[PDB]
Amino acid sequence: LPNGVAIFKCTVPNTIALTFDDGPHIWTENAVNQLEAAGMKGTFFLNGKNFGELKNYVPLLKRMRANRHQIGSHTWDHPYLTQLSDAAVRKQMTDFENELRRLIGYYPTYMRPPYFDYNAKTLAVMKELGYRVIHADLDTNDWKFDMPASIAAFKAGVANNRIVLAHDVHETTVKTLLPAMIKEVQRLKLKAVTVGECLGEPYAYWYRVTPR
Ligand SMILES: [Zn+2]
Repeated sequence: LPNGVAIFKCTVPNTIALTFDDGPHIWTENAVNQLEAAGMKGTFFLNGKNFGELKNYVPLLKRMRANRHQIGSHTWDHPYLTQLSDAAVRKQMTDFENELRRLIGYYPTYMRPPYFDYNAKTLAVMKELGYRVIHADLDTNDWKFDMPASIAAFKAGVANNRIVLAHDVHETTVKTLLPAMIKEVQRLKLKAVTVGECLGEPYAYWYRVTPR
């Protein structure tokens, strides 16, 4: 896998990656329990401070890492990265790294730009930092709070699009959309794995430990 190149699709056959942005927050524990009860893994792109704060979810963050879900970076506090200087972009990343390594010991090598906002200057910062940049190809539009519409968009797009974007900070996403997504995955007999696994990259490459 290349660094600093937007990645849109899974490549490993039979695979699906349910991914979740903007957490952790008060519903994430619920979401993780749902995935584990069904034998599935999730990929969670977290912020340092947004809805919740990393330091308030240490046990959850530890189990996410130890149980082989995938933690990715969603920057420290969710700005439009194209509206920042290259130095502040880098600090949006390393600030997140430094807080995760202090609480659970690891920091990620995968990220998703907030609002999918990035240009050639954002990507070179990501390439210098060694990050895989994960977009998506199935947008559930779950932030509109239209659950019938979201569940239907998932069902219509799941055959060809396997990097599924949701936001686990919204109660409706966790209590309504996610059960519908898990059930449809079970019907289609797909393997709900992490984004790295769905790209052919195993656990040893999702994190770094030694500080920069
Ligand atoms: Zn976001």
